Parts: sequence; structure tokens; C-alpha cells
Amino acid sequence: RILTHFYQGIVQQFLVLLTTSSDESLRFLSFRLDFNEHYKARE
Amino acid sequence: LDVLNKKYSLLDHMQAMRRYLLLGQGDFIRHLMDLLKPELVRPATTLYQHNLTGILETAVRATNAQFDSPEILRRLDVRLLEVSPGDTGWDVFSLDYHVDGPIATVFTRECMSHYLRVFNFLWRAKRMEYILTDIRKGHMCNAKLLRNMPEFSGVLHQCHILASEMVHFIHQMQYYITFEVLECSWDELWNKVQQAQDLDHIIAAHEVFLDTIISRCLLDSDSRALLNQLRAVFDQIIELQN
Amino acid sequence: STGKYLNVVRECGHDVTCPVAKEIIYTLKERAYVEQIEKAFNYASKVLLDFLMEEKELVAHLRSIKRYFLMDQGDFFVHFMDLAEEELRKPVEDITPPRLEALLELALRMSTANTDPFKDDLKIDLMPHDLITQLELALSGLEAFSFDYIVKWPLSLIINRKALTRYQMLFRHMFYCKHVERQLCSVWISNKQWFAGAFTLRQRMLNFVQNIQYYMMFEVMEPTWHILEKNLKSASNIDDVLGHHTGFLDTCLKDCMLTNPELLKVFSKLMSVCVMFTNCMQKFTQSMKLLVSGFEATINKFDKNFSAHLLDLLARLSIYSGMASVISRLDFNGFYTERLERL
Amino acid sequence: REIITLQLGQCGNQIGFEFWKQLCAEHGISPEGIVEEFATDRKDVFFYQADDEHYIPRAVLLDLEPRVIHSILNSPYAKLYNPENIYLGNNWASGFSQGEKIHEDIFDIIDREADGSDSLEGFVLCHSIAGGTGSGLGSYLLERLNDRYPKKLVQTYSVFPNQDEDVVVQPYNSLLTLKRLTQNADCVVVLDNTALNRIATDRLHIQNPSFSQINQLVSTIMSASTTTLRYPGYMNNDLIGLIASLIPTPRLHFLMTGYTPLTTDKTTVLDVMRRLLQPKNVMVSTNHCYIAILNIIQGEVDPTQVHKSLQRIRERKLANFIPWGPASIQVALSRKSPYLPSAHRVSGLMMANHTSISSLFERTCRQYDKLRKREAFLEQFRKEDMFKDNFDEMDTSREIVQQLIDEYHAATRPDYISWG
Amino acid sequence: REIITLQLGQCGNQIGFEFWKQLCAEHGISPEGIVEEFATDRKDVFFYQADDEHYIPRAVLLDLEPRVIHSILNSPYAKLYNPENIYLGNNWASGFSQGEKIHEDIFDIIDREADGSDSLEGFVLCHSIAGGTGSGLGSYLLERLNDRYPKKLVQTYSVFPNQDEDVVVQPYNSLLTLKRLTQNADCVVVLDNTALNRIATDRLHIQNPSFSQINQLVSTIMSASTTTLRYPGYMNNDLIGLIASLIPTPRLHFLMTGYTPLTTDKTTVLDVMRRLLQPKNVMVSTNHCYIAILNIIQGEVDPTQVHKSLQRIRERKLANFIPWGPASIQVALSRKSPYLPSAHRVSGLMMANHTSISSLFERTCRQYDKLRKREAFLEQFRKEDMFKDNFDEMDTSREIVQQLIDEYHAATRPDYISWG
Repeated sequence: RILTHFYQGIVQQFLVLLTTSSDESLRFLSFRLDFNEHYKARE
Repeated sequence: LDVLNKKYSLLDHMQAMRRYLLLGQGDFIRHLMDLLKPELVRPATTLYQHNLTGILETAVRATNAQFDSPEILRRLDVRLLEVSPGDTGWDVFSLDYHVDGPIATVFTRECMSHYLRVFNFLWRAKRMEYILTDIRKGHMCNAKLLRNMPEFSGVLHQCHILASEMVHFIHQMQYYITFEVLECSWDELWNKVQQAQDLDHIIAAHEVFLDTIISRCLLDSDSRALLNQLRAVFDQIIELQN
Repeated sequence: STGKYLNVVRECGHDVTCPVAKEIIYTLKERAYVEQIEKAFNYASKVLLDFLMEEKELVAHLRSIKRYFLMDQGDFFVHFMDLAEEELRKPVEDITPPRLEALLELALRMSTANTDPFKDDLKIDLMPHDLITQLELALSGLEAFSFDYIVKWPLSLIINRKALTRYQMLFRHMFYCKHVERQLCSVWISNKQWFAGAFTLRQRMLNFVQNIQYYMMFEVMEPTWHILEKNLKSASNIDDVLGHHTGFLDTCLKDCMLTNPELLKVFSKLMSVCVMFTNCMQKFTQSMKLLVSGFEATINKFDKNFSAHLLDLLARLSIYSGMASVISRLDFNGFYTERLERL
Repeated sequence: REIITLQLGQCGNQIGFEFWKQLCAEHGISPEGIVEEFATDRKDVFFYQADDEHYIPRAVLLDLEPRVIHSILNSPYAKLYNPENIYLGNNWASGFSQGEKIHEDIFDIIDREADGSDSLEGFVLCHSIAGGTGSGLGSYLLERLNDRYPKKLVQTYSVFPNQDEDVVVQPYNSLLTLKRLTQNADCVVVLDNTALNRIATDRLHIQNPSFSQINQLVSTIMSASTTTLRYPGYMNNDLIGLIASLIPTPRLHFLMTGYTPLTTDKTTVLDVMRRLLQPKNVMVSTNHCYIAILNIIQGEVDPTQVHKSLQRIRERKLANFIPWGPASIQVALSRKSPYLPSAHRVSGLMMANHTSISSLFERTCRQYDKLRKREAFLEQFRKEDMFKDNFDEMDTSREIVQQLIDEYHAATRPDYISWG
Repeated sequence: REIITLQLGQCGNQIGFEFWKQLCAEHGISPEGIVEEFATDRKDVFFYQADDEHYIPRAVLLDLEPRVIHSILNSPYAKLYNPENIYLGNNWASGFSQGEKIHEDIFDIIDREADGSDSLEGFVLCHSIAGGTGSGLGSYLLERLNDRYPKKLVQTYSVFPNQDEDVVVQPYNSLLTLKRLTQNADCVVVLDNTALNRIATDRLHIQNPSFSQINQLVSTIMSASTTTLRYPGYMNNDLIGLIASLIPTPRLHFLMTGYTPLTTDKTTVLDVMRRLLQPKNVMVSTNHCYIAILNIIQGEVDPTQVHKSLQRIRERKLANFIPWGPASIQVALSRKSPYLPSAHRVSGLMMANHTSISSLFERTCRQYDKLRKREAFLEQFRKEDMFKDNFDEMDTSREIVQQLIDEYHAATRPDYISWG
């Protein structure tokens, strides 16, 4: 259970930093990963 | 351009620099990484380069790399990392393509360094990926034996999708490196070599090719904090195996 | 101008040499230098306009200006409006530009507007101070919206800052009528009966905006387009093309309701009361499905304001200067032909 | 958005087949639907686009007692479509009951085609009034869609049956059909047999195969009304934007049409306008006044003449329309069509709401009321006997068409400021 | 590693023969297996490499009541293979018992082929559900391998029998077969007869030799799914790396497929993606949501469009999948194939776990339960009578497929956080 919560914690910590990186190259990774629309709806 | 491209085979070198180092080939690399596995699990202090060169040769002979020229397989040979008190072979390994003609005027040594850095990244990634598919391996062997004990169902049901949440993340990352890091730069590289009729334009194209690839991975100086998180995705992988 | 023309072809490749060289002298009574100057200048104009109209051609550029700013191909627009209006409905600093940029490529590449590679200069941008710029800040997607365009160097000589910004400012005025008419049709489908004066008000407003649009489509747009399509096929140099383009741009800017000494405040108050009517009626119907006595009073207020802005608009249009064409539509055996008799 | 076509009945499937052959020959495609290289267009509204660019039409085919549907089946245009939707008397109640029992699987065909579409704009149906098998069945499926979807539009192109009066229950059937048309549909485009008979006898000398040439004229009309959709325009490329101006009122939603050449085998904007002002160039036969008129022109037009023309059109007062309020003519331009010989260069199409069609309704009302006074003309067929034992739906339809004709005759008045 | 192919049954040996002819024509080799000089590739997974480069396939051939196996025997591709492994009712229990008595020497054939391999990755079998001779026998050998080797994978490509219902014990046989499939196999790829019937009737006009064209489409699919193996890629060149992402759970391991051209006789990444989003380009027929989708593309692609496309694919929300957790689509690229004409340049293949297939299982469950309520449809054949005197294996299979359908319907829910 702690491992699961840590995994959810580390992935949103990726995306919140990914929001301001680069205009084409790095931003696109955020849109590969979320196609399921509960990412950043747990925020 | 004629005498450099037929007498020293300069075009086949760049094609094989993308193939083996930059992972454009890959029965060869999967067979290398499969056959090199029990050595690299042990620390590299008890390993030397001749023990790599042999198994590399058998990797080359059995796979599709055999019907490629003996020169360019000969110019690629094994290398290691000089030792440190926490040596793993997965920490300590490299390939070296070294210069054997006038191609040093085309390929600088720091260009081989950036080559080896992105090689280090795409090594750590397919490293964790094979650990990941061994996790899925433990899943489809053990779960069909655990029908006969009903009480463990909840925790095994839980661990499966903690694993599947990782296996998807690697099934985005291996596919982000496929569609953006080795066709884009490769298309524009291929264009501005094969249309160009001056050596310096080919040189300046290969340079910015590898350099924008550096920015496109998280191997830049400013994206390093991004990199730092990504290393934390690799901890919970090996933790999960235990 | 003769030597000036040679640079702007030499800047984009091939400095071209003269077909024959003569030595020029002054001699008493003998103006043989004059015809040599005209022959060299004429060759300069010939090879320059022979450079422009094939490489970095102007024709597909004019077609792709008529396509979006003048609105020729708008299948793209009924793709775009329907799939983006709910995101456009949010005020400024609640929308983000990647969202609308992706929706723009959505509507472009779905659509039949796929015919030429100069559809990909198109980007969405805004005007921060919409009409004060002519001599919003709280809304965007309702009163701030534009299309962006990039240029090449031979097309930078004909079209520049001024032409592109007039294109943005005519597109904006055209955007107003596009939005109100689709609001009115969306209200029309809401009833496919008792209180029914709102149906008459809706019909009056929608017939009015169609009178305005087909007035503007067939008085300003296509006439000056075809006269431009005559002037550009008899041009002698690039200053001739420049004169024809500037006259065309002046005519399509002058001929609408973009040029007015007050910018026609009556027109703004009239589209305001139309938007207000659409909003409260859809609000009232959705609060009825889930009084027609107070609603009748509000419809009276809207009808009075609409009739007042209408009579101000006919009086201020009849004083202008072929301008009566919306009025020579509107009053056929006569309604809104005169309501308050003066004297 | 996207528009789904429907076709049923013998005349409806005939005119649908002619419409699809018209758009096959009109655009650059094969009779199996392969794009021609030599041809750009949007055909995404009435045809689903495939990977080899097979523009398979959005045409659901329903048949009952098939004879001509078999001839549609074996055709060189039977490779254009195959959506697998073909599923099997001359009375209104008969076709109503036959549609009633199979409403579920044809509704599955409807929902399958709806899932084929991403978005939707409207349903067109090919139907003929009092066509026998089409009549009653078409009213039933109109009821089914009007129950199911209040979010969409229905456009209907149907003819008025006049065979210059063996079938005597035809006014009853047409009356019940038009009752469902006024109350369950949003916009109706109606035509006459007699006006097309006049234009056909004028342009040509045929009398017996008149149906075939009628099909040609219907195809030209249906292409013309859709040209701003199929050729990319920039206004009223939704159906509802076209329909919105002509209909202020939910019962008077009947639209009459015209088209400038009678024979099609310069013309100026003045000439084609005044030709279009004639009722002999209109394909439907106190003073009557239009509520609103719409015109779309397609040809080689000069843009400066058109403002001259509508100036002088105001000046001569060659139209006489005054409903009560400021609703006038709307003139529009569409592309002159390539990929076909452009002879008879400029051609116009005309769309209005005019009160005179009520008189033609009244003619049918005069017939039906006469038969209703005698009450010997239902012939006691068992279908109408099951469906209504007391035959009170005919009286309800009579009171509805009475309301309709009274709304028409009040709509003529310049006191229609209220009850509009 | 190396993958050993298995084939049995009439439909399985048919599709295996078509697969080997497909890879014969696809790569540069002779029909006796001699390499062509004019041709580089790896064919070491499904073919053993010889000294004159005879790529003899890893195909073990088992036959029972051979008619078409004889036609496979005398062929110009009968010089490609000869591993000397050919060894001789329409019931599940019949094929089960016939495999039971010869399990030893066919296991000797298995172990001989295993010794032919140095390493191993997986076993594929060519099988058809309720195929008669294949049914029961295939479940038995699945039991034999699952008992013998827990170290390997099994991939299975098999069709769902629908002949639009003389054979009434077919739901029982398919039910018992799928019971062994859920519990003794790790990943299943299933297809429909009806969806291939739809695509075949759309792309062509054939009805009677439909099997042959079905074989062609199966061969194209089986080449496509293996292209990253046969043409050297650099990721998921093991089977388990491909399988790992799609299956989180050991009972819901059924994978459905799609392929972008229906007819194969530019396309952009946006076009082929949205085509692949259709169920009419998918060869298998509450809201249902995918768990995870995988796509592999092969063609002339531009690498910068693909990130644009998945941006806009997020933006339009043209897919609707939400299992409960962060498992999304995976897009990949493989080589556009040389040594054949590359027409219809870009083509995609699609692999997902979707819950909707449960409904199709439920349809079969509805049939079987109905027959189980009547209990007159085993026909009292002696084979099922010996193998189970009390017929309680059918009830055990019923409770297992009940658990499976309940796992499916819970897997739709966004509370599948537990029991996953």
C-alpha cells in the first residue's frame, strides 16, 4: 500500500515539473502518458 | 567525396553508428544483452575485456549482424568503466567505436563521448525493461500455480497492476524514443548528408544531429532535475522484484 | 527604380545581366539616351514580375487570403466553430494557446481546405484592445480572435504589416456576425405557441443579420475581388501591382462598416441586445423544462431597443454617399420603411 | 455537420438512385467509388470516406414489395455502396403497421449508421406523398425519429400526387401523411406533378416516360440545394443556417423551389432573377405574398451587376411580398461546377415560403371533405379498421389542417404581428 | 528467443500453410527454401537455418482425418519443410481421447523440436475454436504443455465460430475449449467470422470461397504481428515484452486486433489512427472501455507528425478508455517491407484489451445456458459419456466463465483498484 501511494506520488511529481520545460520537445511526453484522464484529476 | 565514400566506406560507418550504438539494429543488441546478462549481473572487477570480446563474437555470429562487413564489426569492440567500490557490470560496460582511418576528421572524440552518453541512457532503459518483463514473467508462471491457495488472492491482485502501471510507463518511454529521437534527427541527417556536396556541411549536420538529440533526451544540463525524477522511477522497479 | 528592382531579385538568387550594353553620353539635341533608359527599365520590370508570379507566386497567396480572412472556404469554419466554441466560450486567461492551436490544425486537416500548402501558415492569435486600436482585455474567444500568417520575401514586397492587419480587422468584424447567427439558429432548434412574440423577435433579428451578411458578401467582397482580378492582369510593374493592391485594400476597408467617424456605436448596441436576447431566452427555456409575464416585459425592452437601434441605423446609413441595398431589400411593400415620422 | 440520407418507397428509391448517379457523374469518382486521378472537393457529408477513397454513401435502403429495388440491386453502381441494410400494401395503415412490426431492427440500422457518424446535422428522406408502400410507413418512421432525436433536423423532398381525378382513399392517406409532416417535421420542400408536367411538355415532347425526366430534374435540384455543402462555401454550410431564415413558424414550414432554365440542352443576373420570379419557372403550381425568399446562383457572374440588379428589382417592384414585417429576399453565390460541361453558364435556384401553396392544400381539403361527407371512400379495408375503429384520426387531421389553412390565410395579412 | 510454431486441425493447418506461403513470398527465398541472391533479414525465430540457407520452418504438423493435409503434402512448398512429424471425430471428447492415447510420441516430437532449439521464447498454435477434430485435441495438448513447461509462453490465434444458428453440441465444445484457454494459457488473440465476413463483403463481392480470403487476411495479420521479430527492430523483440503491457490479469488475457486498409488493392498518421479507432476496421465485432491499446505502424511515415497526432488524439477524445488507472495507448514503428510492391504505403496494426468481447462470450453463454436448461443437445454421444459420466465438467466450466464475465464487468468499473 505504501509502495502504491509512493508510485502515485512520484508520477504526479514528474508531471507537475513537466508542465514548464520546453515548447515542443519535452512537453509532448506529458501527452503520451495521459490518455486516461485521471492524471491531473487526482490534482 | 567519392574517394572518401568508397575507399574508407564513410557512409556505411554513419549507418552503423546509428545501428549499433544509437539502436537502429537490434536482434544483435537483444542477443548481446541476453547473452551478456550473467556476466554483467556479477561485479566487473572479476571480469576483463577478453571475456566480453568472445561472447560479443558469438552474439555477432548467430544474429543478423553476420551478413555485414567484417571491417565495421571489427572497428566496434568492447570497453569498460574504470573501477569503483560499488561495481556492477550494469554500471560498468561500454562499446567503443574507434577511428581506423581519416574518419577522425569527420568523427571527433567528444562526439564519441556524446555517443557513449546516450548509449549509457539507452542501456539503463532496456536494462530496466528486461527486469520489467521478468516481473511479468514471474506473474504468468506463479499465478497459475496459486489457484490452489485462495487466501493470497488480494495481494497478488494488487502487485499485478503496480507492475502494470510501470509496464505502461516503459511502454510509453520506449515508444517516445522510437518516434522522436531516431527518425526525426535521422531524416534530417539523411537528407543533409546525401544531398550535400561539401564535407563541412555533412560535418555540421552530424554535429547538430547529435546535439539536438542531447537536448531531446534528459541528458542536458538544464533538464537534469527532470532526469533526477526519472531515476526515482527505476528504484521502485528493482524494489518490486524483492 | 530600375536599379532598385535588380537588388530584390539579386537578394533571392541570380543577379541577372543586361541583354545588351551601350555607352551613354549627352549630346546636344539628341535624346537617344531616353529610349535606352526606358528599354533597360522595361526589361527590369519584365524580369522582376517574371520572377514574382511563378516562384513565390502571388495567385495562390491571394486565393489563401480570400480563403480565410475574406472567407472563401468555410467548411473549415463549420468544422472549427462547432468543435471549438465551448472552449472559446471561456473568458481570457482561462484558455491556453496549445489547446486552440491543436483545434486549428484539427479543423484544417479534417476539412476540404487541404488544397494548397499555404494553409499551414495559419495560427490563432488575439487582438488585446479590439476596436480602440482603430483610430478584449476581459474576453477572448468572443471579442478577441484572429488568424496568423507568415510571408516570404517576394510576397513581403506586395503584402506587409498593413495588409495583414487590415485582414485581421475585417476578419474580426466578420466574426461578430458568424457568432450571432449561430446563436440564433441554436435558439431556433430549441422550439422546433402561447408566448410567441419572442419567436417573431428571433426571426426579425436573424433575417436582419442575413440581410447584413449577404449585403456585405456581394457588395464589398466579390466586386473588389474581381476588379482586383482585372487590375492584376494588366499590371506593368510591381509598383502597378502595389497600386492595385492598395486601392483594393482601401476599397474593401472603406466599403464595410469598418470606416465610420464613430465606428457606428448603434451597431454595437444592436448586436449587444441580440446576444442578450439569445442568452435570456435559452436560460428561460431551460428553467422552464426543468413566468412568461415578466419575460414579456424583458422582450418588450429588447424589442424597443432593437427598433431604436434599427431606426438610428437606417437614418445613419441613408446619409452615406450604392448603399441602400440592405434597405432596398428590407422594406418591400414596406415595414421599417418609416416608423417615427419626423415633422 | 454530417447529413444522413434515408430512402424508402418506389419513387423515393428511384430519386435516390438518380441522386447518387448524379453525384457519381458530377464529382470525379468511379462507379465503384474509386477517386479519379484527373480531378478539390468535400464529399464527407453524404458519403463516408474510405482508405482507397471509396465514398460509400450514407444511404439506408428500405424496401417493401421490391421490383425496381431489384434493378437497383444489380447495377454498376452497386459497388459504390453496400452498407448491408436492405430489409423487406398500398395503404397508409398497411405501411404504418408493416413499419411498426420491424421498427426495432430498422432502428438498429439507424443507430448503426449513427455510430458510423462522429457528428450529425440532419436526416433527409426520399419519399413520395401517397405513394402506396411509402405512405404511412414514412409517417411512422418520421414519428420514430421525432420521438428519438430532438437534437437534429429533418429535411424532406416529396411530391404532391395529382393524377387528374380506382384509388379513392388517396386523399385520406395524403391527409394523414401531411398531418404528421406539419407536426413532426421541421422543414418541408414540396413539389407538384403538374408543374413538372408543364415544364417537361414545354422543354420536350415526351408524355409516357415522364417519371425518368422528373428524376433528372429532381437530381439537378438536389445537387443545386447541396452545392454550397459539397463544393466548399463559407456561409450556411450547415443546413440549419439555410433553414433558419425561411421559417419563422412551426406549422408554416413548407418551402417551394424554382430553377432558371426550363430547357438546359449571356444570361445576366437581371434576366435570371426575373425568370425566377415567374411561376412557370417554379416547379410548384386575394393576393398572395411571400414571407421570405432565398436565391442561390451558380455560374459565370460579374460581381458589380448584382447590386445594380437588386436596386432595379426594388425599383420595378416585380415581386409582391409583404407578410407584415421586414423579411426580404436573400441572394447567394456558389461555385460553377467543374468536371462537367458548363453550358447554360449562369443558373439560379430559388427557395421561398409563399402562402399560395395553401390553396393547393385547400384543393385536397375540398376533395377529402367531399369524400368525408359521403363516407364511402375508405372502401372498408381492414388495415384502417384495426388502426382506428372509430376513424377519429381523420377528424383530428381535419382540424389540424383547418388550423394550418387558417394560419396560412392569417399569415397573408399584415396583421400577423401577433400569432406568428 | 526462438519461437516454435504448432499446427493442428483443418482450419489451423490451412492458416499455417497460408502463413508459410506468405513468409515464402515475403522474404527472398525459393519454394524449396534456397536463399535468393537478389535480396538483410533474420529468419531464425520461425525457421531453422541450414548450410545452403534452407530456412526449414519450426512447424510441427499433426493431422486427423486428412483430406486437405494431403493437398498440403503434394505441393511445391513441400521441399521447404520435412521435419518428419506427420502423425495420424468432430467432438471435443473425441479429439481429447485421440490426443490422449498418442500423447507420448507427439511429446517425443515436441522434445525433439525442443532439442532442435538452443533457446526458446514461446509456442504458437494454429487452432480454430469448435473446429471438430481440432477441438478437444487442442485443449489436451494445451494441458500437456502447461503441465510440462511453466518457463515459456503460449500465444494463440483462433477464431470464434459463428455460422448463424445440425451440430448443437458446438457451444458445449467451445465452452470447454475456452475454459482451458482461460486457465491454461497466458495470452489469447481471438477473431470473429462475422467481422471478417463484413470486411470481405465490403472489400469484395465473394460469398462462397470466403475461407480463402480469410486465410489471406490472417496471413497479413500474422506477418504484421511478427514484423518487429522478422525485420530487425530494437524493442519488444521478445514476445513477452509485447504481451506484458496488455495483460495485467491472468483471466482477462484476450486481445483484439485491427488493421487499417479494408481493401489493400497520402494516408497520414492521423488518418490511420482514427481509422484504427473504428470497430469496422477491427476484425472482432453500459459503456465499454479499453484497459490498454497497442499500435504498430509500418510504412512511409514522417516522424514529426506523430507527436502532433497524439496531441490532437488527446484533444478530441476520440477514444473512450478508463479502466481505473494510468494504462494508455502504445504506438510503435516497424520497417516498411521491401521485396514486395509497397502500395497502400502506411499501414497500422492494433492490439488491445477491451471489455466488450465479454458480451460476445455472454452471447455464447446465453446459448449454452439455454441448451443446458433443456439438456437435449449433447445428443448422447459416447465420447462425452466416457469422459464424464456425470457431465459436471460443463458445470465447472460454467462457473469459471461466470467468474470470467464477472471479472470483465468489474474490470469495466473505475473501482477495479482492488481485485485486479
